[PDB]
Amino acid sequence: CSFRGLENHAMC
Amino acid sequence: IIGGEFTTIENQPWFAAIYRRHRGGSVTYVCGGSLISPCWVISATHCFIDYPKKEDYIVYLGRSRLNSNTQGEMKFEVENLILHKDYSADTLAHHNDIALLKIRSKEGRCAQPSRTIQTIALPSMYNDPQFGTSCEITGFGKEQSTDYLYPEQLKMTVVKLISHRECQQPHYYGSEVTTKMLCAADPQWKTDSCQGDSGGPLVCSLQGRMTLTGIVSWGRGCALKDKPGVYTRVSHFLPWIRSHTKE
Repeated sequence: CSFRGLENHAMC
Repeated sequence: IIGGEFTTIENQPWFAAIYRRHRGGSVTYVCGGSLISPCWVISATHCFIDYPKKEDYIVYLGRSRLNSNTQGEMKFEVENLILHKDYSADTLAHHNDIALLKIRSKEGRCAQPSRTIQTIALPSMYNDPQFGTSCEITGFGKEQSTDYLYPEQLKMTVVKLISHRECQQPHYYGSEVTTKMLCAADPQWKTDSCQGDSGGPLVCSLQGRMTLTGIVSWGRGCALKDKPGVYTRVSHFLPWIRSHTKE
């Protein structure tokens, strides 16, 4: 969730 | 952007700043994008896949600062949010990580080119710079992996393209990287894109023209040894872009 690829993701 | 330098929108006038409005009314930054025609911004599907409703988003052009207005900026609603139907997510490594936002102001207008608002050229099909070429990346993403805040001022840096041969090595990313992706990194791993840079431009000079070679997509951490940034390879998606920009 701190990586590029997971921006604006519900699980984060 | 880890390392690199502060900049303003005049140095990347196709850069689009994409925000989401919450229940609430509170607006948060989502991702970067690139203006490829007056009415079209290109970005990454992963930025939107969990909240695919067009009405949730605000796009700015001509903006140099994250949470303050830039003189001359333009604000847009998203008339259409187009995600790639073959998008797929591993635990890291997104396939077909490419999206189109059709932009329209409250007055029903698209982007008006100015000193701070310009389009970026798409590459020719299957025409990319040779590995080792220096390219630029731009965004509002974290300056350190451990940061809580995004920088208030736009940043850019330079990274070098890495061959699929080198990136597919087990001690790099192995099978996670495909020929529809481009790896890019600093030789000392000291500068990179990071969280919040997703969707933004990887720009290379190709036959003397500034070209949207890549879209920030994914990576393990930021500015880590043997862990490059991974970018959607725009030159492998021209038919998808061509068809969907007619919508």
